[PDB]
Amino acid sequence: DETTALVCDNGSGLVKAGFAGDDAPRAVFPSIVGRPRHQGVMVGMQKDSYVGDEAQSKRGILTLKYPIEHGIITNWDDMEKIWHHTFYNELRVAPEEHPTLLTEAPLNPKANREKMTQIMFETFNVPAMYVAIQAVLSLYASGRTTGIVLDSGDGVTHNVPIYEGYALPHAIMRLDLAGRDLTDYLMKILTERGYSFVTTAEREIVRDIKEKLCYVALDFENEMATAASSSSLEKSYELPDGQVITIGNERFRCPETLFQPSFIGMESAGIHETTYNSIMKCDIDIRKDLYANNVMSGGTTMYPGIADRMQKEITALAPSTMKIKIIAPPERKYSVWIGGSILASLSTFQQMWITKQEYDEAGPS
Amino acid sequence: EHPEFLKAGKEPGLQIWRVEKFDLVPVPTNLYGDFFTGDAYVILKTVQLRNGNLQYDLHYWLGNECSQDESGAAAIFTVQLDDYLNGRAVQHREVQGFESATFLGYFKSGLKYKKGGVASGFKHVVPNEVVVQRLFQVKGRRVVRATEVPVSWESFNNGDCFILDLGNNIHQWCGSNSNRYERLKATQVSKGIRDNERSGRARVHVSEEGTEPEAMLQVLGPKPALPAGTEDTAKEDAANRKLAKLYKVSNGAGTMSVSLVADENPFAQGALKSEDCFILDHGKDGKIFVWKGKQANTEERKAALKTASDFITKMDYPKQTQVSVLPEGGETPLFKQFFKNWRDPDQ
Ligand SMILES: Nc1ncnc2c1ncn2[C@@H]1O[C@H](COP(=O)(O)OP(=O)(O)OP(=O)(O)O)[C@@H](O)[C@H]1O
Ligand SMILES: [Ca+2]
Ligand SMILES: [Ca+2]
Ligand SMILES: [Ca+2]
Ligand SMILES: [Ca+2]
Ligand SMILES: [Ca+2]
Repeated sequence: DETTALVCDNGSGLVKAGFAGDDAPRAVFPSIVGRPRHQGVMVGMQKDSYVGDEAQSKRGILTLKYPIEHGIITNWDDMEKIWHHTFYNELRVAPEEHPTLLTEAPLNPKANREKMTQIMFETFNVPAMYVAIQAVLSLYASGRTTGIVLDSGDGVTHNVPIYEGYALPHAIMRLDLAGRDLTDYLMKILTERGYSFVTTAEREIVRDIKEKLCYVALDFENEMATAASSSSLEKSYELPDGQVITIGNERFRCPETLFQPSFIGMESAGIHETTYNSIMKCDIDIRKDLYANNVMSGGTTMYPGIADRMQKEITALAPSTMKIKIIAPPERKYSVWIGGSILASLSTFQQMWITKQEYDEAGPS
Repeated sequence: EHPEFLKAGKEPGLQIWRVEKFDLVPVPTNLYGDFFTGDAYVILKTVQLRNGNLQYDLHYWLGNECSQDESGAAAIFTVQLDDYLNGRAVQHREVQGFESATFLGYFKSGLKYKKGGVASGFKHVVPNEVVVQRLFQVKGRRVVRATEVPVSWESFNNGDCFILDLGNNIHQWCGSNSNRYERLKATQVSKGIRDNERSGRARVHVSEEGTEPEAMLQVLGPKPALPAGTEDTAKEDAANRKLAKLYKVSNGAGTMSVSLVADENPFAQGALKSEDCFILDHGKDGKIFVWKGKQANTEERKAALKTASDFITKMDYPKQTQVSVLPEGGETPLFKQFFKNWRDPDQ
């Protein structure tokens, strides 16, 4: 014909879905399943779901659940229909005709991967499939086999040292602080100013404000002082129903949380500390290359200035002569997906598919 | 399995591959040292160890102009090669003009950089992009059907409905003299295009005489006086009833038969059966649909596809006729419109 592979990258906030050999995922949609809201006592056994962007469009009459929590699938029923919607609606293909590459969170439990595989073969009838670690794909995308990745999405942030192709699992670092939190914090911070951002509708406007006018301050407390001297650093923003709101130091106080998780009351080390701590859990002999290959991934690493911050912060934490590089690829919202598109297109990857037949002969594996 | 992996590296020496469109291709042997700056390469060095086994070094080289797929592939090939050598090889990332001394010492004359190289393997996409500008006449007495017409005011009349589809924005427009059934269909199909064809990533704008928005006028130009129109006759209705034919491609009975299931609209949804493929020929409008049942076998699928596209020339349909292929459950509105009471499976 001849057959094309599907690459599908399931994340807590967004599904990135498309065909192997593309630049980019063809379809990019909210990782949500929505049912029509009901109020009070219960009577019946129900009915229909809506998935993804149609759920966004229809939210005013429905309640939205998220199948993936902190990068792990926890709701299999709803994860099934997130995949159904990907196959039949967004890519609009017969899954039975295409090998399919899927991504997983680092340290994803064996049982998760096995269910994922079960569903693909037994409910979706794919001819073959493969599961790739999210972070590892991102590293490949930048053309490295050794480095340490910071992947930070809507629901989870990870630090994954990788050497000579494969992640070092004991040095992997998971922080349950990502986009949604940052978004929630900006909602909070702006409300304390005197606006009204509470409702889940408003959570969408703030996500936009967050991703359009936030940045990471090179030096936090200096920027605080600049913000208290002039209006210089202030931006204006227009709400649909509105009307214009003014935004100030919240521009940088919001992403700051990544470096100071106490902003939202978290005991945790900051992303710079978790990076350093991750490098330090690795063989001393490979640390040098880890420091010179800090690759950034995920929508939450998109903040202007974040690279220069990682640089300043890591420099400070590391040995004085250590060569430190931060790689922040322009297209890093989709690094994981691009990694998959490249791996799935390789002549040599054909050998690596778990085929349907091979499945029907062992306990997933 | 893979043939290049088999060749590598079985004895002392130097091997060099260039990444080409997702593949590892060996470099012409007296060209070792010539390196295209638009390209990416993998280099294996094999040294004989006095104890009987060999030392491997894998260097993947990346030109300043190489595309992301090539550098990505170069990297991945390196790990797959190292794995095939039981992880016993040492990986080196070599950036153009910054090559390792050990790497440089593989070439007695020194590297020679070369402008150009082989075209990237990537097809290019911009996520969620849709480029569409098309217009529909929604018309009928009791059997309303949507049919495509030129994108101009000349297609318009005050007696029918029209869907002007611009991608993220869909203009549903009904004339004042449009009957009740045409209005529901306009709405049905508009919502279909938005929620189904555009995955919800589109907005529908409803309009009529004197309310039509800037963006509608922006395409169609300044609204002239629109004609008519004649009411829908029961005779015109029976025409809509014959607009499309429905075939079944199957070999379930031992041999490949393309049977005509129905030539009269609306078809029974029940007719589309999972063990087979089906073709909904609406070729006059430039649209043939190939419905693949989830249990149809692979030969049935290739036949349906072939048959469907024979129709274009056999029936002298106006190419550019579009053959869309639909998975069971992935059906589109302009194909769902020909069915009596479509029932959405999971609801
Ligand atoms: N320019 C930007 N600035 C800040 N944040 C952004 C920007 N663009 C996208 N984001 C955030 O990135 C997140 C989505 O990124 P991504 O798709 O990598 O996460 P995910 O894979 O869905 O979730 P996870 O990786 O946590 O499971 C959203 O929270 C979004 O607000
Ligand atoms: Ca993710
Ligand atoms: Ca090239
Ligand atoms: Ca090795
Ligand atoms: Ca009419
Ligand atoms: Ca059959």
